[PDB]
Amino acid sequence: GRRIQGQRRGRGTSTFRAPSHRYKADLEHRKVEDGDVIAGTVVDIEHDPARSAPVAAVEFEDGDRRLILAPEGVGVGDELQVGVDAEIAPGNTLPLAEIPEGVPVCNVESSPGDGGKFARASGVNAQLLTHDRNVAVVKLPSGEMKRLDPQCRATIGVVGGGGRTDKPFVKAGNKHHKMKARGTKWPNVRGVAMNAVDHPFGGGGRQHPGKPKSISRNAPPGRKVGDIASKRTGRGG
RNA sequence: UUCAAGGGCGGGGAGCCAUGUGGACACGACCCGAAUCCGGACGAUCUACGCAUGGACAAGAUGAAGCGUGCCGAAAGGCACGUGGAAGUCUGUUAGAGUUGGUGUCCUACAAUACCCUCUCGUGAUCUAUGUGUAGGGGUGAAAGGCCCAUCGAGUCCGGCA
RNA sequence: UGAGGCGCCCAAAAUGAUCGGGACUCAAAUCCACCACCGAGACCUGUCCGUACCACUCAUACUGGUAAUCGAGUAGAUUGGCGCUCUAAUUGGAUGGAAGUAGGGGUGAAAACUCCUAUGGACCGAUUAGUGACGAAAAUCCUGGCCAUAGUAGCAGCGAUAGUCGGGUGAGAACCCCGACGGCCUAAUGGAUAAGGGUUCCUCAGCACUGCUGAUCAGCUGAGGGUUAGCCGGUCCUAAGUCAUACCGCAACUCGACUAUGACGAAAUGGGAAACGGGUUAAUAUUCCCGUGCCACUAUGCAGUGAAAGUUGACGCCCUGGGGUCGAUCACGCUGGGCAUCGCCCAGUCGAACCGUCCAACUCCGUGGAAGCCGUAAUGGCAGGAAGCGGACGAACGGCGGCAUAGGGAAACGUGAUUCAACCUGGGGCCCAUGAAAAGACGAGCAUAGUGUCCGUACCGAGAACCGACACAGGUGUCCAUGGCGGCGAAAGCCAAGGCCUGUCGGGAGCAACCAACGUUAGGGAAUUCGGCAAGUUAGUCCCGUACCUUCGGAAGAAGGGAUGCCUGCUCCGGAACGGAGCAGGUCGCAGUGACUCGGAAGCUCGGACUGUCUAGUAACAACAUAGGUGACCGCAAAUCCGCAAGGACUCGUACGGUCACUGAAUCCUGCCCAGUGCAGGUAUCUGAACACCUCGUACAAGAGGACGAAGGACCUGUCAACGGCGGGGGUCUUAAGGUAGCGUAGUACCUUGCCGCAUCAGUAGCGGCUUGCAUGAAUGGAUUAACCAGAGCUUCACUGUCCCAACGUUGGGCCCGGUGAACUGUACAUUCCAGUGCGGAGUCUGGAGACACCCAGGGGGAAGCGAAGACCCUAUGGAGCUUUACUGCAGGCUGUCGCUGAGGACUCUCACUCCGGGAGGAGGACACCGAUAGCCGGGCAGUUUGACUGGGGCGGUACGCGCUCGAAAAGAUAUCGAGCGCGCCCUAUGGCUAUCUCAGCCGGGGACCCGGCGAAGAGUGCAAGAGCAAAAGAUAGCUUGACAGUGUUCUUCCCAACGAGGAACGCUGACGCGAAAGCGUGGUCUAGCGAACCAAUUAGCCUGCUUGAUGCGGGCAAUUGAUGACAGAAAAGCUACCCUAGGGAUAACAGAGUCGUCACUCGCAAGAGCACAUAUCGACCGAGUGGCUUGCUACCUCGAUGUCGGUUCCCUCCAUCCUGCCCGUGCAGAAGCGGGCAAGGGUGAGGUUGUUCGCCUAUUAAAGGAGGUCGUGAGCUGGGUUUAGACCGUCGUGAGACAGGUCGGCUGCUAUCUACUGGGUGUGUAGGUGUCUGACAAGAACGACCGUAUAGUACGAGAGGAACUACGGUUGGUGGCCACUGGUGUACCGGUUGUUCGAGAGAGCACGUGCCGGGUAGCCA
RNA sequence: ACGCGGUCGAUAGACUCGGGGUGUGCGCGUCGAGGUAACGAGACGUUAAGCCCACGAGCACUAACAGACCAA
Ligand SMILES: CSC[S@](=O)C[C@H](CO)NC(=O)/C=C/c1c(C)[nH]c(=O)[nH]c1=O
Ligand SMILES: *C(=O)[C@H](Cc1ccccc1)NC(=O)CCCCCN
Ligand SMILES: [Cl-]
Ligand SMILES: [Cl-]
Ligand SMILES: [Cl-]
Ligand SMILES: [Cl-]
Ligand SMILES: [K+]
Ligand SMILES: [Mg+2]
Ligand SMILES: [Mg+2]
Ligand SMILES: [Mg+2]
Ligand SMILES: [Mg+2]
Ligand SMILES: [Mg+2]
Ligand SMILES: [Mg+2]
Ligand SMILES: [Mg+2]
Ligand SMILES: [Mg+2]
Ligand SMILES: [Mg+2]
Ligand SMILES: [Mg+2]
Ligand SMILES: [Mg+2]
Ligand SMILES: [Mg+2]
Ligand SMILES: [Mg+2]
Ligand SMILES: [Mg+2]
Ligand SMILES: [Mg+2]
Ligand SMILES: [Mg+2]
Ligand SMILES: [Mg+2]
Ligand SMILES: [Mg+2]
Ligand SMILES: [Mg+2]
Ligand SMILES: [Mg+2]
Ligand SMILES: [Mg+2]
Ligand SMILES: [Mg+2]
Ligand SMILES: [Mg+2]
Ligand SMILES: [Mg+2]
Ligand SMILES: [Mg+2]
Ligand SMILES: [Mg+2]
Ligand SMILES: [Mg+2]
Ligand SMILES: [Mg+2]
Ligand SMILES: [Mg+2]
Ligand SMILES: [Mg+2]
Ligand SMILES: [Mg+2]
Ligand SMILES: [Mg+2]
Ligand SMILES: [Mg+2]
Ligand SMILES: [Mg+2]
Ligand SMILES: [Mg+2]
Ligand SMILES: [Mg+2]
Ligand SMILES: [Mg+2]
Ligand SMILES: [Mg+2]
Ligand SMILES: [Mg+2]
Ligand SMILES: [Mg+2]
Ligand SMILES: [Mg+2]
Ligand SMILES: [Mg+2]
Ligand SMILES: [Mg+2]
Ligand SMILES: [Mg+2]
Ligand SMILES: [Mg+2]
Ligand SMILES: [Mg+2]
Ligand SMILES: [Mg+2]
Ligand SMILES: [Mg+2]
Ligand SMILES: [Mg+2]
Ligand SMILES: [Mg+2]
Ligand SMILES: [Mg+2]
Ligand SMILES: [Mg+2]
Ligand SMILES: [Mg+2]
Ligand SMILES: [Mg+2]
Ligand SMILES: [Mg+2]
Ligand SMILES: [Mg+2]
Ligand SMILES: [Mg+2]
Ligand SMILES: [Mg+2]
Ligand SMILES: [Mg+2]
Ligand SMILES: [Mg+2]
Ligand SMILES: [Mg+2]
Ligand SMILES: [Mg+2]
Ligand SMILES: [Mg+2]
Ligand SMILES: [Mg+2]
Ligand SMILES: [Mg+2]
Ligand SMILES: [Mg+2]
Ligand SMILES: [Mg+2]
Ligand SMILES: [Mg+2]
Ligand SMILES: [Mg+2]
Ligand code: NA
Ligand code: NA
Ligand code: NA
Ligand code: NA
Ligand code: NA
Ligand code: NA
Ligand code: NA
Ligand code: NA
Ligand code: NA
Ligand code: NA
Ligand code: NA
Ligand code: NA
Ligand code: NA
Ligand code: NA
Ligand code: NA
Ligand code: NA
Ligand code: NA
Ligand code: NA
Ligand code: NA
Ligand code: NA
Ligand code: NA
Ligand code: NA
Ligand code: NA
Ligand code: NA
Ligand code: NA
Ligand code: NA
Repeated sequence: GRRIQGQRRGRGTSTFRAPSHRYKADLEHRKVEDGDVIAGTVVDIEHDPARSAPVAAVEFEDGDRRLILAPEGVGVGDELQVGVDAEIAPGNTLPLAEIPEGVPVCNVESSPGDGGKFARASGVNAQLLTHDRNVAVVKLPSGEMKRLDPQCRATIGVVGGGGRTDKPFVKAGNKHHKMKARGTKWPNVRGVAMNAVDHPFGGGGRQHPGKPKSISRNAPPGRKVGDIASKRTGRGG
């Protein structure tokens, strides 16, 4: 047959690419020689086309002007600080070690200095639970308990824009406009509505999948469709 | 070969070469005849989808939130009138897009998809120009096996190839 | 009373009867005899030829002879010869005329040779030996040429119907030019342009080409000429993105991703330093000229030290205020024009860039001091300081002044106003959407001077300059959206400016038939049809009023009712409008949204929630999408995906993420099942590869085995919003469960038109209820649902030419004429018709009939008409796309091992290596990555296979290898999906031999046993069937292993007649068994019980392996065992409705043909009943037939195609008669019937469900008969069904996909050559004329039928009831004609009136070929 | 193709009658709700008016002229 849609994706053609050229900034923690002295002033609050969430423009003492992954509650004028000795208030960034356990955090680094990887979407947050001289245990929004180097920097507070998911799109048109701001092919045609040549679920006098939908982890691309390595399906039990 | 016996093959000198010709086998193999398969190339001037930069949508209808005033109320708020002007909202041959019926006209056509009447959409998932990207078991596809220059259940060109 | 001969009855078929025809009757029939004739290529006979043979001969050269016993022939074998090219030898011809060609003479059986005449004007042969791109009627053959077609189709159809009269030029004028008159185009048919074209632009000269006719014209032909820029574009900048170099990959590159650098990337339409006005040319123009202005750079000079921070460039969608120019309009004045019953109507009234100046809005400052005020269209503002007041900053393509005793105008060369595009400047709202960048400019003065190069510039920009082969009705972007009336309007209609008469052939006929578009049709009003398809109705605006249902939004313009003009005078809102809303009075018409513009309405049911998407070119839908619901994977060095690699998408992203799937808004819900399959987790034990390790083996090695054991599997568990499942039986079984809520004859229900009800005269429809559901059912989602819909079905009102039933009219064709001028098609012949025959579907054969030739128009019956090597079906050891637990492999994922790889069955470390960090350093770490390999998964991908037979193929079956009886025709051989039935073993004895013996069955004496008798064979002999066997081939007993090794002969397998394995018969050699011995034993009494090569294992001996010896391990001679049952041996599944090719009528579907079991009808016999009575009537059994309508069979005809069902329309026919006429019987009183006979003249109708044929149903009726014509009729129509591609449901399948199951949607080509007929002409024949006739023959249905009255309340009859002959009146159907009457038309005509234009008036044009409305003559019509 | 007439003529046209179709012309006069006036839809009269006719009659005014040909 023909390569299935999931395979066209990888080639990275226009249709599957994100409108990068239309994006604003790659949100990452600033680099500080040391000392922490680094502080700056919120100059404005903008909309981030890549995350459908607000972002804060900040002017730093040493002249640097960069957009920042804004937590909820940051306003123009506020003074943010980044470093080991940063005060402990929302919007400030400092290593997990210097952060008091029990405090909600966002934009957490996977490894010290990577600029933040975890908890960055609308209204989410990580939860610093345990400290140590060797391991900082954080609970990520997925519920998992992650062990991190206490040297990993983070931002205090939860990400701005919480509750975005609460309102339904209501109409195809709204999805449309959102989708146009992401690296995604939309709308979605069901495999079972295709021809046998286009998808392992395609074909038939009526619409139904050919075999069972749970596919092995070892299935090859072109065949790995449906419920991938499902440990279970349905809702019962 | 065989204890033995019995069988198999061969044996009392005709071949070799040349020329014509009959026939066999491989090769295009008397000649034409078809749907393939494979290789390397050429195409997104059509069209599909995405991107960049521009452009387009008479007029009318309905009257969401919000806000105002007045009345009622302890309050909560409620009621009336106005204001406001929302909507993949309505009417609409505005422009523009689409293509339901007539199974009309045409059917050596005006035309290798046309004409007329009728009909759908017409502020949006809208229409459109130009630029630009994706290439052949690959694209592209709101999925019809649709579309990729009158060519698609695997484009076109030449070659493999007689 | 028996028999015979001939005939008669029995006896019905579709265009015109038949014996070939005529026709025949003491025969021209039939039978018995007879006589004479005709009649083949046979037979006889003369001559000749060929072939074979004989004699003679070198000869196959002659000559002679023989053939009663020689003379046909497709495929094929054999043999002699003719012609062509060029070579060679030998030898000839030709300018006193070669070859070739045309016509003609002679020879040869013939291929072919030769001559003569003419033409031609330079080459040409013969013999012999060679040579070969050597011979054509054919291939839907190739190329070229040519005829018919035919002076035919087209040059008409499009909402753009366009011309006419004069004149000019010219050889020539319908279409070239001038004038007038008349028209066409208004977002275009006007003006400016992008792309694209490329000289098409202008001038002159032309007409051979092109131009749908002509041409003096031209986008044509030829020759000249034409495009002028500091301030318009390009150029410069950067966008999506592209390239180049470097780096790295790759076997390699012209290949490839990333990262650097550089460059490229916008001419209408991104950003951007600067130009305006006038004039000028045949053709350019913000470019030239005149005038005026401006920008940038540089130089000089004065000023200035400022100078880079900032601003700008620079930005989305929706609503809106303010400023404001042009335009348009209004008022008044001036200038010019038009009109002439008034006094109106039209045009103009001008004047730039630029320089200077003014400034609303926004923002801000001071003052002020609001506790309720300020303000808006709206939101809003304020003690954090409202209003007011004063001030800073600050806009237009705008005002104002200059520019300008510039320019322009014949002149005047105005002033105000409203509404205000452009342009300027604000306020508000929206986002799960956030709406470029860079160059540049500003910031940052002024004088003077110099410089400002390079490229583009013509023209078209489209119903003739672009793309579409064309001067193509198609396609093709931007700006002018402000010209007038109109009105909501960028709408219609009408009209300016501007353009055009080139959507480029004309002339003629009241102009017929027929066709395209269209108008109007009385009465009826969907009766039409699959269906209201098509058409029609309704319509604008205001007032009143508005149901069920509902997601409260909607439904809704529901429905329904009323109003609507003009004129006079007014009121209200507002600053006002040349804006809007009303009032009073007057008044005209059939009609006041008067044209135009402009909804028909209501209800029930099905589907999908909605807007949206789709099969460019037969499917717009219920299909796709969607929000919403749900499950799955993943913590980012991720999940998923692309790449060979280097690398990459997702990702400027981070679980409120994004990937992979299912369902498909809302509402109420979503039961049971984990056995199979899938996925996932676990796992004592079992299984599980390679490396390393251990054992054996080998001086090593191959090799065999062990130990250990990863993923995986077994096993266990979880999981169904995972594939999917939810039955039979009883008051459990398969296989886990055993169908819950709902829904239900469904778009799912076979039976089926289910039953009941609604509705209708009548309802296979529709809706409601019931419902056992062939075969409903829960995210394979169930139910239900407001709103929405070019989605499917149904009902009502309204409407109407859909119909009854057609008519008249309008326009363009058609017809005739001038000009232009194709194509399809053509084996030949052809004036046919009826029958027959023939490969069974004939213009051509056979017999008859008819037929004088040619031509014009027509509608298409036939040429199984033209078009297309059938797309259905089968066949081919064809193709492709698709599927899967088909075969075989290949990617990819998981896992063990080795290398990178290091230190001290679990562990630490650091140094490689990887990742994070700018670095320091941090994390990880001998793992991971990468290279190599092993095991598991692995339709993600590739190549293939998936057999044959067959009353087509499939399904079923195996007649696919074997044995027997019969078929099989008394030798042998012999077919079918022929009839009966068997074999794929079993046996150590059930083999072999010898001895002894005789069996079944019956009888008699003491079903065991014993005795006697009869007893040729019926017993027994392993197993089919047939055969054999009695001192045995059987039984009993004993002994034995011949069921032995080796090797043959022969038969069979395979008749004849080649072919292997296998089998058998009969020998020999050797060794044995038993017997006294002869002898028997080559397995079972005979015919079934079987298997190649390659490879392996096995048996005994021997041969052999590369210079040589030893060892190991190989190679071989002979043979046994292991299987190919498709059995003379491949290793092997399906779908295609997306399909494709080669073919086949070798083979199916419709139709034809044959048959006639079936079907229809009849006859013979007549049991029987019919109160008695076979035969008034009904009529079994059985028997004999006829038809060719049904159904089946067959496979003859057609697969280089004979278009399907039904319907429709139009024609002919049959009779087995439904009605009508004439009759017979009756269980015939009458009336009404029942049955039968003759009879085909005429009639046999309208409707409701259904695509139906058929059939059911209703009301009428004299009756509402059946059948044939290719199941008549698609070069006639329709297209509802069947039967393509889309989609759904149920069932089946793992799946692709399947299902005379259902369902929605789904195309109808062609110009008539011949023939046929309907009508019209021209000629010839009879043989100059006028007029009038005749009548061989031909056609008719020209008439069919019914009702009523008198007869008559009569005959008959108890009565009830109730005729007839005859005479009358009328109706219906059909037929022919006609228009006084009624009616239709009547784009003749006359009137009314709306909009607009001509100034009003008068009088007119347009509004589609009448604007609309009202009336309507003639004619034509019903 | 057919039929009729052709000056010894009524065949076609013009004109005038007759017979028909519409429905009362232009202009002028009077009235007219009103309005200072300007103006004024419309009513009545003149007016069975005006306009029109594919038919008939009268009527030689116009045109059926001129003339060609075939023919035993
Ligand atoms: C020869 S072309 C005419 S078609 O063959 C006509 C005939 C009957 O007249 N129709 C059929 O044979 C139809 C058969 C069908 C079959 C076998 N199966 C189906 O599913 N549908 C059918 O129509
Ligand atoms: C069945 O009768 C087939 C159906 C079909 C076949 C192919 C494509 C679509 C439908 N019909 C035919 O075979 C008709 C054949 C016409 C032959 C005419 N000469
Ligand atoms: Cl989303
Ligand atoms: Cl010869
Ligand atoms: Cl330009
Ligand atoms: Cl405002
Ligand atoms: K056929
Ligand atoms: Mg980033
Ligand atoms: Mg919304
Ligand atoms: Mg996208
Ligand atoms: Mg979908
Ligand atoms: Mg599909
Ligand atoms: Mg597949
Ligand atoms: Mg479904
Ligand atoms: Mg499904
Ligand atoms: Mg393009
Ligand atoms: Mg309002
Ligand atoms: Mg809309
Ligand atoms: Mg609309
Ligand atoms: Mg399909
Ligand atoms: Mg012969
Ligand atoms: Mg010689
Ligand atoms: Mg031949
Ligand atoms: Mg013809
Ligand atoms: Mg048109
Ligand atoms: Mg016209
Ligand atoms: Mg010219
Ligand atoms: Mg000229
Ligand atoms: Mg550039
Ligand atoms: Mg530009
Ligand atoms: Mg010009
Ligand atoms: Mg120009
Ligand atoms: Mg043209
Ligand atoms: Mg009518
Ligand atoms: Mg009907
Ligand atoms: Mg009917
Ligand atoms: Mg219709
Ligand atoms: Mg007022
Ligand atoms: Mg239904
Ligand atoms: Mg829909
Ligand atoms: Mg289509
Ligand atoms: Mg549609
Ligand atoms: Mg369509
Ligand atoms: Mg759907
Ligand atoms: Mg979803
Ligand atoms: Mg029902
Ligand atoms: Mg369920
Ligand atoms: Mg064929
Ligand atoms: Mg097929
Ligand atoms: Mg294949
Ligand atoms: Mg890195
Ligand atoms: Mg495959
Ligand atoms: Mg192959
Ligand atoms: Mg077969
Ligand atoms: Mg025999
Ligand atoms: Mg024997
Ligand atoms: Mg083998
Ligand atoms: Mg063995
Ligand atoms: Mg065989
Ligand atoms: Mg055999
Ligand atoms: Mg084919
Ligand atoms: Mg046949
Ligand atoms: Mg035919
Ligand atoms: Mg009879
Ligand atoms: Mg008859
Ligand atoms: Mg038929
Ligand atoms: Mg018929
Ligand atoms: Mg026909
Ligand atoms: Mg047809
Ligand atoms: Mg035709
Ligand atoms: Mg159909
Ligand atoms: Mg249908
Ligand atoms: Mg079928
Ligand atoms: Mg259908
Ligand atoms: Mg003669
Ligand atoms: Mg008109
Ligand atoms: Na499927
Ligand atoms: Na192939
Ligand atoms: Na393109
Ligand atoms: Na409101
Ligand atoms: Na259309
Ligand atoms: Na391809
Ligand atoms: Na080739
Ligand atoms: Na022969
Ligand atoms: Na012309
Ligand atoms: Na819409
Ligand atoms: Na299960
Ligand atoms: Na399971
Ligand atoms: Na089910
Ligand atoms: Na729609
Ligand atoms: Na009509
Ligand atoms: Na015909
Ligand atoms: Na295919
Ligand atoms: Na096979
Ligand atoms: Na043998
Ligand atoms: Na018969
Ligand atoms: Na044929
Ligand atoms: Na038919
Ligand atoms: Na009759
Ligand atoms: Na037929
Ligand atoms: Na038909
Ligand atoms: Na047709």
